[PDB]
This record gives sequence, structure tokens and C-alpha cells, in this order.
Amino acid sequence: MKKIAVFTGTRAEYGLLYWLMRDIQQDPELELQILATAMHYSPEHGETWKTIVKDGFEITESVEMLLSSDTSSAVVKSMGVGLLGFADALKRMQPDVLVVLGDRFEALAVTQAALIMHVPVAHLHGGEITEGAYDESIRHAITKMSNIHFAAAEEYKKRIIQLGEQPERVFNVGALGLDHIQRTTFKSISELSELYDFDFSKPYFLITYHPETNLLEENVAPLFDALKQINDVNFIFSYPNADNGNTNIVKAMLDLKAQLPDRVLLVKSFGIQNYLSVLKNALAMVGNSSSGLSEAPALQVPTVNIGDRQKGRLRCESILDVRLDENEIVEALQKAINFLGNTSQKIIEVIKTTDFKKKAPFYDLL
Amino acid sequence: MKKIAVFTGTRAEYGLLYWLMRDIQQDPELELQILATAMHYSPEHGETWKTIVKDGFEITESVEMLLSSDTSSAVVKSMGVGLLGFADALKRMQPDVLVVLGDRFEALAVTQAALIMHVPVAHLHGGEITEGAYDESIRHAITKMSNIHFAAAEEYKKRIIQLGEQPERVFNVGALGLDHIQRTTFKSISELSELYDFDFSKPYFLITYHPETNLLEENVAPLFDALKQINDVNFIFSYPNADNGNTNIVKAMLDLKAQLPDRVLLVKSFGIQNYLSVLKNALAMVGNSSSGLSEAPALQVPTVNIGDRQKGRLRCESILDVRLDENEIVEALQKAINFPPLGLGNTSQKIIEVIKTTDFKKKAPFYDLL
Ligand SMILES: [Li+]
Ligand SMILES: [Li+]
Repeated sequence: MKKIAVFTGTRAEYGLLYWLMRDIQQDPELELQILATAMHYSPEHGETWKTIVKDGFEITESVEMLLSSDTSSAVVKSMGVGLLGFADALKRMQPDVLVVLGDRFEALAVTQAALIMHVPVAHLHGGEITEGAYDESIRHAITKMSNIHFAAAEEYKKRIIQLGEQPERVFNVGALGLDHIQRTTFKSISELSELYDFDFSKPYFLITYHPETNLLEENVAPLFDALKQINDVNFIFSYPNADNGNTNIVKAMLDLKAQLPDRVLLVKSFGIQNYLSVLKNALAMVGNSSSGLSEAPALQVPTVNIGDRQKGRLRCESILDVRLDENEIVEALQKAINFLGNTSQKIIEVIKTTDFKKKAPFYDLL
Repeated sequence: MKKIAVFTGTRAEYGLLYWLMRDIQQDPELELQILATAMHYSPEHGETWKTIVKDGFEITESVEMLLSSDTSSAVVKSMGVGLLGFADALKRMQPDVLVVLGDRFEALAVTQAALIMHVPVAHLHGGEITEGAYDESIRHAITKMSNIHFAAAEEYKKRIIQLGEQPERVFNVGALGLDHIQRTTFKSISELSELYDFDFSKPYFLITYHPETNLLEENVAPLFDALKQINDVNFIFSYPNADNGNTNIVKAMLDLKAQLPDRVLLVKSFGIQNYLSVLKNALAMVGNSSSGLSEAPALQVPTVNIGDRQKGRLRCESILDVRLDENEIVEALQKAINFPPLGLGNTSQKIIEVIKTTDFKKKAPFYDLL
């Protein structure tokens, strides 16, 4: 029986992975393993490992790794703690494949761990471009260390091939997180209001702003000063991720809460069912998260995308791109006030029927 | 003033980097820093960090990291110890540039540390192909996390560009290690004969067969049988480096020395200047060393490469590959006795020229081929 290990280091990536994990678990010919780490064990990010367990999954191996110091040197140390724990976790699990989604620093660490230990990596969401984050270069490094590739669009598949991956190892299966659109039940406004003790019947923005890590001196005051200028709208926040630079954003969020206690809801981390439900009923998805470029258009919610963290990803008409600039942000906010489904199944099929035990040779473009 | 930090994890890669380090040290507008780690602190290799200091360099930061173990799990642990140490080393050094060569796992670790910490990485020898366990993948991951790229040949530069690096960040400068050919004062036959008590004036082969770790059950019978048949030739060589199966070569050579004591010379470690001097006057370089695919061509000395340890390296006129097959080898030896792409050895100065005149503080945008 094939042991498919799924890596997860953040609530949001766990949300994207959910239906693959559920289907592997339900499949009698496959044994799900889970390696959970990074933000799932940090109290500052909600201790979201508890959500994995409550959803009915068994965490095969957990590795706590994040240092609390908010610095780039501490991020590198965290990656080192991660490698030290992954060494023993992968030794014990002995997975037949490790599924790795995305582009975060903990994903880079587990991928090179798996490579060194000859565990084949299946990589989801390669081939994409996010110029303003060091996730950009991480993503392509993870591609180069992975044996098989599940891309979300033909453009992205083509880039993975340009990177020198064999065409027969690259699969355009779509965006796995978008299977939630068909398979997950959404909560109503009344249910959200009871759950968060907050009136979701009043218009609101959903805001997620993460550190833009290639930006030298990030000052997020233009965003919060912009929000303070909008009247008769509530502000619902999720917390920034664990990249260096995030405590500055948390401070700004707490300050806004203190100034507007009845108009601000700070949620360390929504379950992705609740998250998608809150997103669906928002005036707009504000900030610089990838959900603004995927889930928000898919739910027909406008996106106010700020800065360069998402720069290079495919665009569409509902995306308002603006600089980290108070006047540009205010005006985009006002604009928003005034105006297929079987990816999991496809991935499992490929994994069941494809030999990707050995990294294929480099693919030169003739 | 600009702080150029050079990373080194092995004696061999230090030797390749040597003349770039000398030139940075000599240059009054460049401050050399050195981050030494990994195999330089291993007792089985004789603590080669001391060679760096004796060669006249100052080690700015040292990071012990390698675990005493042969497991792949312990390699991953070693890499984690490396990252923990590199975090504080880079924090203290405040390099304007980190120079990183090749594809070892400690080089992957320091490159991602520098990426996260916004230290621009200059990568040497990207775009090359050599199938080991995973050495190829690592090399390309390092490329993707580096800001500027110093390739040894045009085909390698073209592959780096295919990997999505901007053409204006990729430079064919040749192989830095070949600066040793251009800058060495070679020992003469007489000086070599006196130093090693052996007559170099008579024809000889310099072989270098390293323990080909991939070819397990390593039977070098067609290797040495292929040399006892060649008449009127002496056999000179150093020791094969420490891999999984060097004692099968330590004795396969010692076999031939007790058999032909005044026809075979076994050598300590030459050191680069004496090595190139011995190489320069050899009939041909045989074996599977990387020397065979760069240093011997640069000295107009024919090469007979054995096995596939050097597979993927660019071939040219001077080179003739053979199987580990007794007959195919001898045919190469016998009238190999009849007889530019990696540059001539000015690579260090080309690199420094580019570094002084190019802005590479940020990673350039991904380059889509049209
Ligand atoms: Li299953
Ligand atoms: Li200097």
C-alpha cells in the first residue's frame, strides 16, 4: 500500500490541501501520512494543528520549528530547526511520496530534506510568479528538487517545463483549493455572526496583509490610514504569516482595533470553511494574499491587491492592483463599495499511475 | 569599499576558488571575507581549514556542521546545523556579496540563508549537468536562489538562462580553477626528479581514478590490467580521495608498486603546483578525475576518461572516453602516445570586473523565453 505523506506548515495551505488529504484518507489503497510543522504549532498564529485533528486527521509527525524573534536571521534558524526535526520525522515515516504545496521557507526545508533522503516530492503550485517575496525564488528551487509537478494553469505548466522538468512529469490539474467551491458547504451570515460575536450583516472588507519580504523598509501605515478613512464599513482581519516583518503588521492591526473596537474583528485564523464563508460575503478581499488572486475571483468577490507580493500571477478584471499608498488604497476601496472541481481526483490518479521514483533528467528546450 | 564573502566547504572547492580569493585580498577596494565550513572541519580530511590560514587567508567565520555518520538523515541534520550557524555568521559579516561555487548541500544551505537575509549570491558553475544522487537538482536550486551567475562555458550559460535567469545576470567567464594553469610557475623535470626521487625524464602516465561511488561492486580489474600490457612507461599518481571504496584502490595501486617498484611512483598529495607540473609532462591523463576534463586539456595533455564519473562535462578534441573495459582502455593508452571553451585562466579578473560594475542587489525578474 502506497504511503502518501502530506506536508503542511500553515492553516491556509492546510485548507488548500484539505480535499486531497480527505480523499487519500478515504481511499482504501492509499495510506495518508501528515507531517505538520511551522505555523500550526505557534500560539501567535492560532495553534492551528488543533484544526487538523478536529477535522478527523491523524498528525503522523509534528515538528515545532519557529523561533519567536521577528528577524530574517531567526527565519533561517527556524529552517535549521525544521531540517533537524524533518531528518528524524522522514526517517520514521518512510513515505513513498511527499506532497508539498507552494513556496514558503518551511516548504523549502522539507523539500531538500526529502531530496537528500531520496523521498520523491510531488510539488503543487509551481510555475507561478510572485516577484515581491523571496517565496518567488523558493518556489523555483522547490520545483528543481521535486520529481513530479501539479500546476494550476497551462502558463504555469509551461514555466515548469522551461525550468527543465520533463514534460511527462508536469500536469496542469488546476488549483486544488478551488475544489472547496463544489465540495464544501458555506456558512450563512447568521451562523458567522453567532460564531464570531460580530454582525456580518453589515458591509465589511476582509483584509489579509503579509510582509512583502523583498521590500526593504516596509511601512504598512498607508493601508491602515486608508481603512480609517472609510465610513460605515467593518474591517475583518486574518493574521499575517510567520515571515520576518509580521509583528509590525500585528501591531498596526491591534492599534486599529483599539481605535475602532466595534468595527474591527481580528481572527488569528479562520477554519477554511469559515474563511471561505467570510470571504464570500465580503465587499472585497483587501491586502496581498494569494486568496485575492484565486478564491476571491472564484467567489466573484472584488480584490484590492496591494504592492508586489502577488506580482506576476495571472490577472482578471475583478483584480484592482494598487501601490502601498494611502490615496490609491482609499480610492480602490471606494470602487469596491460603489460597484473544474475535481483537482484532488486528478492528482490521485496521476500519483497512482505514474512512476516518479527517480528525478528525471534535465529537459533542454530544443 | 565592498565586502566580498567567499564560501568554502571543501578543500577541492577552496582550490578552485583560490585565485579569486587572492585577487580580492590583493584589491584595495575589495574586502575579502571567508566563511569556511563543512569538510574543512572534518578530521578524516585533516582539518583543511588550516590550509586556508597557512595560505595566508583569514577565516572570518567558521561553522562546524557535519555529523559523524554515513546516513542521509544525518546529512539533513548537518544541513540544519549549517543553517543555524550561517544565520549568525551572515548576521555578523555584513557581506555585500556572497560567492558560492558548485552544488554541495552546504552550498544550498548557505544560499537560502543569504536569500532570506538579503545577501546577494554570486554562483559559480551553474547550468552544468552531472548525474549524482541529487547533485544536479541541488545545483539548479542554487541557481534559482542566486542573483548573478558566473558560468564556465556558453552551453552552461544558455542553460542558466533557460532556468529563467536574465541574460544580463549570466556571464560566461570560464572555469576559475584554470587560473592555476595561467598563474603557476611549473617545476621542471629536474626539480620534480629531485623532490620525489624518481626520474620524470622518462615517459609516464598520471592516472587519477577516484572511487566511483555509483559503480558499486567496483571491479577495477580491466583498469590495471590495461596498464601492465603497455611497455616502456612509468605510472605516477596521488591517492584517490575519501569515498565509499578507496581502500579497494589503495591496494590496487600498492599491488602495482610492490610488483614494479622502480616503474611506479605513489604520491602523498602533490599540492596544486607540483600536481600541474607532473600533469604537464605526462603522456596522458587517465582515470576519472575532473582534472581530466579541464586541467589536462588546458595543458595540451591527452585524456582518457574511464567510467562515467565525469559524464555530462563538456567534451572536446583532447578527450577520449572509454568504458571500464580492458581492451578499450589499452587502445587509448597506446597511441595517445602519438599526440579554449573553459577559458585560458583569466577567470578571476573577469568575475571581479563584473562584480564591480554590475548592480545585482535584487533578484531580477523571471526570464520567460519567447
Ligand atoms: Li487512502
Ligand atoms: Li582586497
